[PDB]
Amino acid sequence: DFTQMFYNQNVKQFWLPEEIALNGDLLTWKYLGKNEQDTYMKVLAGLTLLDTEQGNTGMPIVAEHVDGHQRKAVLNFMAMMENAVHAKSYSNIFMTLAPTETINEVFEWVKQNKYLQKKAQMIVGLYKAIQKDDEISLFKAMVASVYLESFLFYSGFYYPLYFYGQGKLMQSGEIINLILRDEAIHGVYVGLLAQEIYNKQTEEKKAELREFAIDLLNQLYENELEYTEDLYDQVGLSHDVKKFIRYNANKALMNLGFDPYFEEEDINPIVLNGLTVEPLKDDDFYF
Amino acid sequence: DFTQMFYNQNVKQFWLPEEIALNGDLLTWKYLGKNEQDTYMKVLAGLTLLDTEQGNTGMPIVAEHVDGHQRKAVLNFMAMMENAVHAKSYSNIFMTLAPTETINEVFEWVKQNKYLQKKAQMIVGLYKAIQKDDEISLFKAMVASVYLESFLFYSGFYYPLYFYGQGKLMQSGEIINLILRDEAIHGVYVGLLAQEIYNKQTEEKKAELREFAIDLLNQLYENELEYTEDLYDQVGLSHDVKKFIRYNANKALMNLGFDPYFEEEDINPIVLNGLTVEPLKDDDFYF
Amino acid sequence: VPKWIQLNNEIMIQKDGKFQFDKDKEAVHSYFVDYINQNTVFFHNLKEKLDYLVENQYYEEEFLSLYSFEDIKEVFKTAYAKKFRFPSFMSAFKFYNDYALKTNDKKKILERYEDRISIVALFFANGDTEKAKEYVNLMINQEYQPSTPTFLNAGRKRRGELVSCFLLEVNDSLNDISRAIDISMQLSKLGGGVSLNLSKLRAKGEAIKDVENATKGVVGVMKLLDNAFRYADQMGQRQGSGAAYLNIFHRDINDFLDTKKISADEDVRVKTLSIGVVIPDKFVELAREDKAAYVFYPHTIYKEYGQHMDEMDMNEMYDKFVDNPRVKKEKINPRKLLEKLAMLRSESGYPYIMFQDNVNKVHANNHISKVKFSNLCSEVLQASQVSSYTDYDEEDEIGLDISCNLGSLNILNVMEHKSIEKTVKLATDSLTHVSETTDIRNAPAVRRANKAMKSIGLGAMNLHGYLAQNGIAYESPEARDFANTFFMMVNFYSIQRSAEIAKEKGETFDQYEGSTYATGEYFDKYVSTDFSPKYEKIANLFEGMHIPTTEDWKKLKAFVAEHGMYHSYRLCIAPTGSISYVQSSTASVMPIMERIEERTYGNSKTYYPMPGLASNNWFFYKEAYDMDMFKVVDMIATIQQHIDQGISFTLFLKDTMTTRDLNRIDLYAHHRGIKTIYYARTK
Amino acid sequence: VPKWIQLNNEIMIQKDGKFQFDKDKEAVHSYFVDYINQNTVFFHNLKEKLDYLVENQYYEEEFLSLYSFEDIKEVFKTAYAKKFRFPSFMSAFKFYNDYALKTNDKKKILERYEDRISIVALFFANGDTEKAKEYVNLMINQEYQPSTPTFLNAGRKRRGELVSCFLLEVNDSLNDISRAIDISMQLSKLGGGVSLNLSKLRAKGEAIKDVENATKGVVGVMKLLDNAFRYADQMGQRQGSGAAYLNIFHRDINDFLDTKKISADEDVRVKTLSIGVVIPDKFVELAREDKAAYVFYPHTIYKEYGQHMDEMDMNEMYDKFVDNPRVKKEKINPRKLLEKLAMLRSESGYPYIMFQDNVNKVHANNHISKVKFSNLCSEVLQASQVSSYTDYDEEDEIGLDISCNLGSLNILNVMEHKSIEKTVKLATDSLTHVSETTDIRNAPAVRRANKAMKSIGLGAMNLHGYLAQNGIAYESPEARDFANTFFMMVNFYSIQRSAEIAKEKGETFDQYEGSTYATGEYFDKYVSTDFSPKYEKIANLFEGMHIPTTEDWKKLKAFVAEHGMYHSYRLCIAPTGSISYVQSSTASVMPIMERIEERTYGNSKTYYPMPGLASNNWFFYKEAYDMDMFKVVDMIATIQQHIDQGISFTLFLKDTMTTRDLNRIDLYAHHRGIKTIYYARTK
Ligand SMILES: Nc1ncnc2c1ncn2[C@@H]1O[C@H](COP(=O)(O)OP(=O)(O)OP(=O)(O)O)[C@@H](O)[C@H]1O
Ligand SMILES: Cc1cn([C@H]2C[C@H](O)[C@@H](COP(=O)(O)OP(=O)(O)OP(=O)(O)O)O2)c(=O)[nH]c1=O
Ligand SMILES: Cc1cn([C@H]2C[C@H](O)[C@@H](COP(=O)(O)OP(=O)(O)OP(=O)(O)O)O2)c(=O)[nH]c1=O
Ligand SMILES: [Mg+2]
Ligand SMILES: [Mg+2]
Ligand SMILES: [Mn+2]
Ligand SMILES: [Mn+2]
Ligand SMILES: [Mn+2]
Ligand SMILES: [Mn+2]
Repeated sequence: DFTQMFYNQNVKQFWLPEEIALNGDLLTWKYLGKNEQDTYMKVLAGLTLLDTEQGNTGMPIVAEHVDGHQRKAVLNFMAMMENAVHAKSYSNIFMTLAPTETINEVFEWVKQNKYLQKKAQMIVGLYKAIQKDDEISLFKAMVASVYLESFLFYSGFYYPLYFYGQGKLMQSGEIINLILRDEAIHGVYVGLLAQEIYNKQTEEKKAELREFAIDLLNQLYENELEYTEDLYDQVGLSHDVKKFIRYNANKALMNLGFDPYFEEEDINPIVLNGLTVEPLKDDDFYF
Repeated sequence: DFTQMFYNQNVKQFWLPEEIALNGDLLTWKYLGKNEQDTYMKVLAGLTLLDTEQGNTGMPIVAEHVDGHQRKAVLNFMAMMENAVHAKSYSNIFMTLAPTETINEVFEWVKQNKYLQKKAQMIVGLYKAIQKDDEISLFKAMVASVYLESFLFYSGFYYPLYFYGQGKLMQSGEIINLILRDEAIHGVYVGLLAQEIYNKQTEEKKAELREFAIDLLNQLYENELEYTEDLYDQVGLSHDVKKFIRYNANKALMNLGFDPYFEEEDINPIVLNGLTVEPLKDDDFYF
Repeated sequence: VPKWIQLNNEIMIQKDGKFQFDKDKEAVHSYFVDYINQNTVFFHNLKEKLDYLVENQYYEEEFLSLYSFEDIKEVFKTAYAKKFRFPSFMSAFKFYNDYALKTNDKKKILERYEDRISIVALFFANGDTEKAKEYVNLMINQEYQPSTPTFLNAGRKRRGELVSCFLLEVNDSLNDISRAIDISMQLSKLGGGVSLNLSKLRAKGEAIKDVENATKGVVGVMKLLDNAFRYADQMGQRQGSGAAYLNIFHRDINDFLDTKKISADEDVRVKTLSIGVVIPDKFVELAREDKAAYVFYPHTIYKEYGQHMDEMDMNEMYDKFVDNPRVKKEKINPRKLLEKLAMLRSESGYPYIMFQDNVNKVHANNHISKVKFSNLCSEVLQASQVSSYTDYDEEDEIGLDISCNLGSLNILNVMEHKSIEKTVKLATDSLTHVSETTDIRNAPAVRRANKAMKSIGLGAMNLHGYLAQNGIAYESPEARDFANTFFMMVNFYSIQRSAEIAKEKGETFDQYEGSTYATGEYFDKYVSTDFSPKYEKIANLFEGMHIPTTEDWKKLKAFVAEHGMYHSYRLCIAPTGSISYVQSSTASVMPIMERIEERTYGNSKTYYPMPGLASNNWFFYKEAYDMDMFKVVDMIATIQQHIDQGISFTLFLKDTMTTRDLNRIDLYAHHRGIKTIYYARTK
Repeated sequence: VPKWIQLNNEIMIQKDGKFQFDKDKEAVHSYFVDYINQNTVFFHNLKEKLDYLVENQYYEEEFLSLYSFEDIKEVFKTAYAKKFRFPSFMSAFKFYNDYALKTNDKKKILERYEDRISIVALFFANGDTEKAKEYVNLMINQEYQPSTPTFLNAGRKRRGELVSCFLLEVNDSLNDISRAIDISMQLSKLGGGVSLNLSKLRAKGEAIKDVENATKGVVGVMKLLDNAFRYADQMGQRQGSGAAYLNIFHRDINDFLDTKKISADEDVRVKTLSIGVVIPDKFVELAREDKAAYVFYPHTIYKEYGQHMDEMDMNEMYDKFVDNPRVKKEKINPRKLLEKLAMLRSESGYPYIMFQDNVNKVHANNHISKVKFSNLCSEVLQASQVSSYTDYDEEDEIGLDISCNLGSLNILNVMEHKSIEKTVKLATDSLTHVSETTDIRNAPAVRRANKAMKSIGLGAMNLHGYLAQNGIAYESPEARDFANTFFMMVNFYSIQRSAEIAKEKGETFDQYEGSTYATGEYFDKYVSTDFSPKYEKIANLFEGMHIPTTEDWKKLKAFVAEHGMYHSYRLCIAPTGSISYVQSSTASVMPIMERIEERTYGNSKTYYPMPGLASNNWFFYKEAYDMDMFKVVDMIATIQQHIDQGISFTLFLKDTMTTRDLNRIDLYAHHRGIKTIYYARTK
């Protein structure tokens, strides 16, 4: 009921890194404090590292196990955007703002970071556990994928959106907004594929899949809170970032056809500003 | 030395079938004989099948086994083109020119056609035989992919080109030329990756790989002859198409770094005729 | 999670292998004591509450000014004296979430059930304190439920119209199409559902001013109307809902039906517009004989004969149209069209089916016009006349649109109180008042028809509930016997009240003299046949209640001939969905879909057992999907013989049923005199 | 492949290194001798042909009856006395495939070029045989070309409206929105382009009847308008065309622009509706200073001040709106908005840009109203007054809706004949006749404004063709000098004709007394500045023609003060799309897009060299994409100082130009006085 519509929306959102000139960001970048520059670098590396997993494994593995030519095509298109567009865009932002040695060090740090690794490996673990012709394992991976697309990225997206809403780092903020817009539709689409599997299950199996999804969400959420304090306490933003995580967790759940888990909260206004045919047989007419 | 330039070429060649309005072909289509329309539908259906498998299976699987994020980005982009752009374009052509029943019948015809099933069996079999960290199985699949890109498509491409060259079906022909332009660069790129693997081997191993490539080509060739006769005898063109596929077989071999195998012949001259954002600065408001 | 919600969820927790039905009373009590009493605004006296509500632009002061405060206090005491208690959590939840008046911030509760009942009764009485007390007793006893628009909006300053169902005739012209779009938007702005008849529009490929192939057909107008309804979606609180009806013999029938195919292109697909089909007996006859049929171009027929195709008798004019060279027609397969309808209903539940000859063989106002289409709920069947909207600065020929204000009898409560006559007459009075006080100043045909025809719809609900609570199977012959007797009595007393109103006001409805009531042909079956219960068990249910006999019907016929009738149409059984929870009743006359209803409100799931459900009546609360649709058709046909308008008839289908089964159900309903089929619901 | 197509295709076959331009005369000769002379319906004499045309519902008999047949015969002989020959195949092909009258079966040619010109002249003269002969000479000489509607439909019974440009003001109400949809459909049905001003509609998220967040914004109305224009497709041969204009300070401006993004969701995309933006000087000032700007919710402003936001001076009211708490506004980046506009214009060529302060600082009728928006072609700039469409049975408050009938002077032929004054006056008379003979029956404001304002649009075409055929570069100072002198003379003689018409009829346009013509403020620059050519080469082109001086302008100013002015608007330079081929002239005052125009008609492709193109003048026929857009802006601003309305100004951009280049071009146009920017065409 939905793949051709998503095909259309995906292809009409096509864009390339070269379209946004990045050099003019240096005119606001130079005015940020060390903590602001540090947080931005770390957030950016976090997003980059997670998105690479999605391009190399997440989207291609789902495309492999999903049946249907049109679904495989949409999924291929999404994988292309991760690898050919998003990955180049993140690299471009980095190369503009930091010298080569600084980029290498930030990636070394974020690669060793406990909270980034915990979530990255949790997601990758579920992708690696998909078994041929087993729709339950596929569903679990789709849940992981939706959580990445619609939830885990947002502790990171917060900061570029926060600057973007203030008139700072506008070129890279425009790029991030385009990336985020792609991840939103990716999350919604994979969510619909997961609901299709979920709806084919018994009531007991459904309850079991719901428990899986909520348990996974809880593990990721508790790690996000730690990840958030680790990055944002130094710039005083953690309280507001936490509200943004919960709001996006609720969107991820709704993508999977589940009820919101967290109470509704208002979001930081600066970030908001950034954002069976059968024939009649001639006797059916007589009674 | 080459991936970056292929990346740039692939992304700059990006297109969608909807860019080309097809209602202009309606009259030249109406005017073709029943035999001509039948061959044309079947030819494009055979192409659709090849692109379906190249997009669903061939390109993603090669992407999985090839090392390097940039090489993977090129291969992922090529995969997207196969199933999200190329395979879909044929349906745009079908939906314009043909009634639903004729469309349904031709897709049923691909399922039961023995030559089309044989060529799919052979090519996809090699894709699915790739073993992780086994460069020889990967080489064999890349040879199969080059043969699909640079040889197998051409029994199909002949007919749209033959019409384009006579000023007939020129909108459909424009789509086909764009597809052909893509496959030419896809065949070169995969050819270069295959040569990388071949060049790592002992002379004895190389001799075996040439045997594999030539045996596979001959087996595919013999099947393609029967396919060509089956499609083109009713329009009187089988001998001409055969010359064309031999011509392109030599190009496939060359893409693999091998000498031409068939002698040169005169191809129908008709078929030969068928072939930013930047910010506003303060000074921009003064003159 | 709220404590009351936890108590309600204990319903499903089986104890001793039995549902804990008593947990719902505890759930409702906890809900009240913990939320409703807390969030209910406090007023020292009724005088202060009334002053606060009037001054703060909550109530209309005009209707309250017709009573001395002593009378208002007496009415409110009458409402409160009953000490009404909601029997289930869902009833109180629905009332206090949908109909209970809340502060402008939707934070506190300003109205209780008694307050709303008293305000509605005072609005109905129009300055009569004794009449207001009678209305309060009727509503608090829950014998009568005013439709959701009337119940919610009566006596409120910031209210929509009390009438929520409108039917619009569209003439074949650009002026008429634009006026139809404007009227639909105006009526949806008021919250009412709008049904449009598109049978007079010429088919795709017809000439516009002697230029051929210029017309877009009914599908272009359908896209216009769908966008108009989407735009005027009631400020976003309720998406604009409209229905389009096309005669099956219209050439655009296949394109019209294809707008509801899932595979339909977004350009042709209509998303928010319901579609119904009007099937004359001629189409069913053609399909039965497997003969090749023809669909006609309406404008060619209009030019050849000077009348619209849907204004003519198809059963007589079909052969003439087929034999006329100046009439353009397209060959079709009638059985293929029937099967397409069945498959489309299976996939999406559309289109609605209106059996035109079933509607008009008993239609009392054929002199005014034949019934050509139905409403968005498929229970409104009245004569309409198309308006002629001309160019600016010219005079418009205003016709007759359709609108009726609805009310539902609570069958269980009416039978328990043995008050069929009193309840029916009071409901008729309230519906007449609602019609009289209604004035739409942007739908000239609707306003004119409301003033001229004085049409009301008196429905019924809790038929399955009442039968199950009395140990009667919905599909049993005893249930049909009870429905026959009860609805015969309802029709008798509604006709008597209409005649009494006509005598009191000394005025009938426009063109009454030509109606079957005036000539007496309406009462033929009532004066010649008896409708008293044929089963002793059913006859006992009516003990203490006088069942009108043939002599009573003859006396009523004479009375109507002497005084006439005030209402052109009186009875129509609308779906009555939202207010069924408040009334604690089964929706309309349909069988229950599920014994216990599982709903999600926020993140909390609520459990609603069927009203009166228990261990001893579990078997009688049979779900609709498990019933024989032929028996449901028999029940609806038994009821429909006493309803002057239609009955909103939903078909409940199992997923195993083929399109042939749906077609057989449709053909049996047409055979059994069914007028409209509302929805094809599949399980 | 027809012989004429073969000859025409020989144009591109270079012989001796040069194009065979002489093949076009052979191509047109063969085209005529082998197709047109064969397929021309034969009549023995003019009397028989005219009788056949009138009898068969081809020609209206109302205008023909005003002349004795001797007069009609004399006019037709005058048309044929010139022995007019089409100089190129494309001109004759265009005429005989678009404008030549063909039988109802479209197989034969009833009208030649001379017959069409004679019919148009007889229609214009309104009974004056000498006036008709003057019109015949004017059109056969191709000095004046009536617009496509007037030229094609004049004297035809089946003819549509002779006016094709309509501007509608939409008031902020459901009644007004419905009336706007109806009027748009009615005017599209007539084949005219309809432009709507959406700046008065309240933004998305505004309250309807003290109900907050209920309004859908201008995008829902835009969806309604898009569907209405799609439905009224004018038989589908020419899809319904509508334009929506929104002020840049409107809240919905970002959503208004997002409707044209390719990435936009289909439920928001508006396929058939062109969009223009109205940019006051305040926005440009805010972007220049990089200051944060605000977009306002129009209804809050209307409630606070009792007047619409677009009815106020933003340069005076922006600070008050920002400082007023009761006014709702949200912050935006003016430079980001300008960049978004440039990006959207590069991607799709939209929106049209109207510089409101550039338009209104020279507007002569600011007392009637300021120019708030433009038309579908972006050159109509007139005062409009919104209408108040009330409920049914309530009287409507009809305002002023803009419309003008178009005509184009052929600059090359007007200069060759040295007949600027006579051609301008005859064109003004013909435009006045067309305006007086127009009566729109479903657009009350359009008809009232046509009666009151008597606005006409007299454009010009072949500026680039004339300049190239005279050894003058389009971007050169001499080209601007000639344009200045020529359009100053055109304005002088059109004002003189308007004043003479006012004197002869004794009436001026409504509210003329408050105009700048009446007070003399219009003539300040003409009485203070001399507009004679400053180059000897340009001054020689005007030899034999009297160039008005400051004394002549003083005399004209005194004459206008004495007698007034008949037309509120006289001059507007429309694109003149397809009628330029018939005149063998370049389109409007824009530079040519291509030296040789390659087009495919049927299955054969045709080549159209620019008129007068040859080896000697090949270099002077520089293509627009190769031109400096700053010099094009300079030329258009030079012309615009003598045009009271706007000029359709297309921007021709190379693919290598960034969004900054487009933004700089727009900023330079605003700096140079450019009123509107039509399209961003990229090579
Ligand atoms: N280029 C053209 N434009 C318009 N009409 C043309 C053209 N060429 C030919 N005709 C029409 O076709 C007729 C025959 O053309 P042709 O050149 O053969 O005429 P002719 O006998 O030489 O003399 P004349 O030019 O006086 O007609 C012309 O009289 C004119 O009616
Ligand atoms: C104007 C117009 C009408 N129609 C359809 C809708 C109407 O039901 C039908 C008649 O339009 P009308 O408004 O009645 O046009 P008309 O009265 O001038 O022409 P006629 O004398 O033939 O009646 O044409 C379109 O489909 N598209 C259009 O653009
Ligand atoms: C009725 C309606 C109006 N509107 C918009 C269109 C109009 O420009 C705007 C005003 O509607 P109006 O028709 O003017 O509503 P109103 O005058 O009764 O209420 P108010 O005086 O507060 O304005 O609201 C919607 O978006 N949706 C709707 O359903
Ligand atoms: Mg009509
Ligand atoms: Mg209003
Ligand atoms: Mn990504
Ligand atoms: Mn993604
Ligand atoms: Mn391909
Ligand atoms: Mn390929």
